[PDB]
Amino acid sequence: DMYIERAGDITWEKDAEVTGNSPRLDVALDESGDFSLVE
Amino acid sequence: GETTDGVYRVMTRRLLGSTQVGVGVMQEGVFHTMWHVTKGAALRSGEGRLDPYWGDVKQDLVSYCGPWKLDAAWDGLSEVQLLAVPPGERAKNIQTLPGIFKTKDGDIGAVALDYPAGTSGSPILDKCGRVIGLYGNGVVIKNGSYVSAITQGKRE
Ligand SMILES: NCc1cccc(NC(=O)c2cccn3cc(CN4CCCC4)nc23)c1
Repeated sequence: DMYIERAGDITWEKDAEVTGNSPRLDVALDESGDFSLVE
Repeated sequence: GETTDGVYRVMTRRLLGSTQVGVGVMQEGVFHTMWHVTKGAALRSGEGRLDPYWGDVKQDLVSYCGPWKLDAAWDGLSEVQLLAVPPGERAKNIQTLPGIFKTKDGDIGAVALDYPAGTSGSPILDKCGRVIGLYGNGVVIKNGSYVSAITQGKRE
């Protein structure tokens, strides 16, 4: 049996850690809901 | 049990100890998570039971107690925040500028942040605090890192 537990509010926080890049990738989505790369 | 709006951890006792298998959003009495997190199974919230209401494997989304309520979308321009809820760790807002998944059916925003699989279902939000999608379905790029789509459903 799976159970849930609250982890916090959904709010935008000012001065949060800013990281991660922004790549443009060619992808394909299959019937099973899996993304794969196309190059 | 707890129906208050917010972000929740999805836990299981079926593996070793208490394992966090995912994350979800409670909004307007409806719990929203990714399909691969629960496989459509029922959920417990204290003494109350949550039963699946809508689900789709290809979209990799599922809603409980009611229809999918989240309908905000990434504007294709602005920075967003992943409200990451990693296993055993405190919820943490991570600001980023999304990349793009180019597909034969249109483009989708994507967040290049690598987190454990048990973080799947963590909401991605806009500057108004609205949930524009969930984190956890994406691809593994050249260097082994994870790039997730900003996965959003439809509000009927
Ligand atoms: N198509 C639905 C589907 C089915 C099953 C699993 C997923 N999602 C993930 O695996 C995933 C989610 C969130 C962050 N991640 C990070 C990684 C990197 N991996 C972790 C183990 C070794 C490397 N994997 C993930 C999605």
